[PDB]
Formats: sequence, C-alpha cells, structure tokens
Amino acid sequence: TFQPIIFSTACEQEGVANWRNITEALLKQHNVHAPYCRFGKLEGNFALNKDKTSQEVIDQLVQDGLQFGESKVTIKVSEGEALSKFWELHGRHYNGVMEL
Repeated sequence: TFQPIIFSTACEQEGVANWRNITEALLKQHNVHAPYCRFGKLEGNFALNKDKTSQEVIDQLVQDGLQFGESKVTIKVSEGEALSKFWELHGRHYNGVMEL
C-alpha cells in the first residue's frame, strides 16, 4: 500500500546506466535509500520514502542528477497529478519490482 515519491530519469546514451547501477549510484552519491528502482533502454524511474525524502535532496537530485563516468543522467520530480498518472500507468511495474 506504500506509495513513495516518484522520480524520473533520462540518459544521454544507452548502456551508461542500469537499475542496479542507478540504485548504487543514487545511494552513494546522495546517501538515500530507494525502495523502488526501474530502468528501461534509455530512461528509468526511482522512488524515495517520504520520511527519507527532503527538499534539499530533491533540489540536489534535479540539479546534479546522477553521474555515470563521462555521461550525465537527468532527474525529474513526479508529484501531484504526475504521481497519480505514474501509479495508474506503471502500477503493475511498481508492484512487480516491490514484490521482488
């Protein structure tokens, strides 16, 4: 029943990042723990806990994004209407990852 704050990511090049790498990168670089992470071909998403999400982290995430060598991955904050849309469209994906 948990609905964490959702963030979206996009890469400049394919193969620069993966769901595993992003989770490790996100943790180390921002010192935050993600309950959910999924990556597609060139883009992906991740979540953070409301208790483990701060404004300072959110500003940091968008501004600095995630660094993968010489490639940079941008981060976008999904909230409100965007968050509701994510749950509807990606609800099955979210559940599947959380179950694993």
